[PDB]
Amino acid sequence: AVHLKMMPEFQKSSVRIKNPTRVEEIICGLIKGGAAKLQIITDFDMTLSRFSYNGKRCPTCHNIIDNCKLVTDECRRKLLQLKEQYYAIEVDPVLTVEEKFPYMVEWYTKSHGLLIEQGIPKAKLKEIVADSDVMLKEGYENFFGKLQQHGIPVFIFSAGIGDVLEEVIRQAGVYHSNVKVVSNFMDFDENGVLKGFKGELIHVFNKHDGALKNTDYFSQLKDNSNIILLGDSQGDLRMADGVANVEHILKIGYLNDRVDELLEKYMDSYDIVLVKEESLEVVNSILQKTL
Ligand SMILES: [Mg+2]
Repeated sequence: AVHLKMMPEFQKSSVRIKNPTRVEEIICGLIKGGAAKLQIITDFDMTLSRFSYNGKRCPTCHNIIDNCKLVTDECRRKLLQLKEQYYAIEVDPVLTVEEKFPYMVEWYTKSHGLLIEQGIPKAKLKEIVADSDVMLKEGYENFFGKLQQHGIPVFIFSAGIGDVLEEVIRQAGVYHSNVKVVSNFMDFDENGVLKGFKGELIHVFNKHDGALKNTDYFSQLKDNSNIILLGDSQGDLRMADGVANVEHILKIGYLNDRVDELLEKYMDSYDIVLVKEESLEVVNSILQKTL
């Protein structure tokens, strides 16, 4: 029997929940099923990593390269100008999510295009990452560690850059066997220098597409019919569209930004909404009762 009232992690002021009885019933399904039926499906940028530290804005995977020493101030100016004009579309109240698709395709293509120009070697991503200002959410050793310990599938599904992501987690010591990473991976020329990106593009609004194109992975996990989903965008709610069967799914959303404009919508679509929150402790607390 689950009582949110008696879990101190749910009493923190950043936790918003439209439907506490509904959430208690989902978590109770999670606990009943135990390890055998659990899998995690998760975004990375701003979900597993922090949106801010010590008054400062934290880098996305892409930002790690934008900001590194192999990239010119004139490239950074251009990249900023793309952010300006395209982010305004991303967040445009009037356009339907579907209308923003071609815009997003353009933005990520152009900005990946500028990085291919800078000449980024694979051999160098280790150092770039080590020198960067990236940070994982408080509680990440525990999150990943209980999950590896119990062999729980973790599907990290990212519109970032996959080589960067994987380097972050490897240097954190948490890129264990149970962790599968699906992202935009770089394509290297025979000098081991970035020439383009592999596969089809994952951006913020089309994770339905990628989720259905990973059927292999999901059908292997048919028995894992209890899911915990973690994201920070509305688009991350699509990340479970490929799952074989669902008995219980819990959806946890990081509302980092645009709090007043988006609270009602986030509270409406995510089960738990974590407001300006830089830790994984609510999810860790669920893992502790479940595992
Ligand atoms: Mg994200």
